[PDB]
Amino acid sequence: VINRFTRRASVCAEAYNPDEEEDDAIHPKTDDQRNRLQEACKDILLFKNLDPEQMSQVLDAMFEKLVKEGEHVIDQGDDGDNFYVIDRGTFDIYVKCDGVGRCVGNYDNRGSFGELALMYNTPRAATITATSPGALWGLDRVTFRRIIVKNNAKKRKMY
Amino acid sequence: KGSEQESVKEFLAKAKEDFLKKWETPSQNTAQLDQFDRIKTLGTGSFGRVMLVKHKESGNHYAMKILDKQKVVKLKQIEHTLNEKRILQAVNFPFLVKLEFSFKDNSNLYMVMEYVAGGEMFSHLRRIGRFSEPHARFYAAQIVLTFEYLHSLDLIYRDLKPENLLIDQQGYIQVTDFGFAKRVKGRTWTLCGTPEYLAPEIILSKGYNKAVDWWALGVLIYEMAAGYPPFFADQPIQIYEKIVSGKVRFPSHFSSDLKDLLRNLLQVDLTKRFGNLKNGVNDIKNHKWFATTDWIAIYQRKVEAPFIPKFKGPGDTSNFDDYEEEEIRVSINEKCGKEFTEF
Ligand SMILES: Nc1ncnc2c1ncn2[C@@H]1O[C@H](COP(=O)(O)OP(=O)(O)NP(=O)(O)O)[C@@H](O)[C@H]1O
Ligand SMILES: [Mn+2]
Repeated sequence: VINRFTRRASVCAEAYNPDEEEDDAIHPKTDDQRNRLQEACKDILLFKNLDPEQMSQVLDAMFEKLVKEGEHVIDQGDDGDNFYVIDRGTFDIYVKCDGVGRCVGNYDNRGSFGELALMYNTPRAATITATSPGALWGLDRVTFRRIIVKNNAKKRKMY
Repeated sequence: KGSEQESVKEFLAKAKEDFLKKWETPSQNTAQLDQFDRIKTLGTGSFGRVMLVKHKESGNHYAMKILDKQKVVKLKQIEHTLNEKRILQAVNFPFLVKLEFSFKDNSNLYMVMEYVAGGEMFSHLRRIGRFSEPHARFYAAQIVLTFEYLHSLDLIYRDLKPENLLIDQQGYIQVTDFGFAKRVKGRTWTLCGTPEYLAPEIILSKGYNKAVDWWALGVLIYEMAAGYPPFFADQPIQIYEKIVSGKVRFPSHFSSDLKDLLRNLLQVDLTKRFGNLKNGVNDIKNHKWFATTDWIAIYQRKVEAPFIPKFKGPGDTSNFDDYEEEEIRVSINEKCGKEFTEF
């Protein structure tokens, strides 16, 4: 059975291995808006497996992205290393490609994208121009990886 | 029989002493671009492409992988790049593709590998639909011995998939692409490989080891024998969800031993995955499925391949798809030269 075949390329994130210092010692909870993420993420992969400890430290890692209108959060083709989340506002989806460049969707005070840049770098799948003013939530891949990696190195393994 | 047919302890002792030696002392600029005719692009990667080439003075054909230093630098995968060169030029194994020389210029990094007109197992696997357990097993015994080899040197290949498996003039595998090949003391982190082949420990940033290559083995054996990969879907995220869940179904034709050996290779609990237990690789060499295998013969390549590609003569570039030839010019200005001084 099955299908969907065709030569497959190789995915690769940035090089990394902790073992350094661990200095440091959190953005505005916005609380009400807080629930939005802890709910819009309960569907994301790299989030579903997290520990409450890792989850917690992860919500704060996400900064606040603003955009008025006619603005472009993510251009189709861009490398991008950030995972975003609609908080407020409206955004349309231009799958600009195949030859032409139509429209294909509507995000509004809900809906997230870029989950694939939390693992490695990869070409944005579509331009997401803002029909907003709206506020988005972004999270750097690096910012994210460090949180998880630093935490997992502490875990004792069976050699 | 099993793991008692071939005695390999003394061999891996010398192999290790021979690898540490060549690794610590490479070779730089052992060739020149203006010495090779860029016949045709055999494959395109991320940082470059592998073009068939012919030395003007030798009239010899080789596979040439080209890498845009700036892009490498751009994407920050500059380390694996150097490791690919150094590690590859440092190994020797019957099923490992050989490098002849290398060099660099103002814009690119050149690795000149032997040419394997056989093509990727992927081209044949996709064409032949799927292979018999025998045929599939034949290739497997070869990976198992290369993984044993490579791992004993404390190396992790990190990129097993039909696409990187060359079938030569005798029907044997030539592993290519050492882009993720890294030396590992205890464990590593870089998330990398090829979607349908990534183990669960890599996807979730859990720190991994030589046990992710064994997982890839269970996938490979699967795709060879079944036709399709065990974990497949439109969205790679849809692929990662499944790999992680780990649940898989088996073609009704898959014999009972193939199903047993894959359940242990595609074991999510790595402290239970075959190749990573107390007996290491031996559990694999003693599994029922590998009951009919002659390891000593396999190693010496003294076994008739169940399939040998159609091979004409010098330069045959038919076993390979076609690719958008896009000329490459060096530069009057060197780019990121201090970040590749080892090459
Ligand atoms: N020694 C070789 N002989 C013949 N063809 C080769 C050889 N090495 C590589 N190729 C071919 O060139 C293709 C691309 O080389 P490869 O090293 O895999 O590119 P890459 O940069 O690693 N991209 P990726 O494989 O997705 O990580 C391979 O899939 C083979 O088809
Ligand atoms: Mn590669």
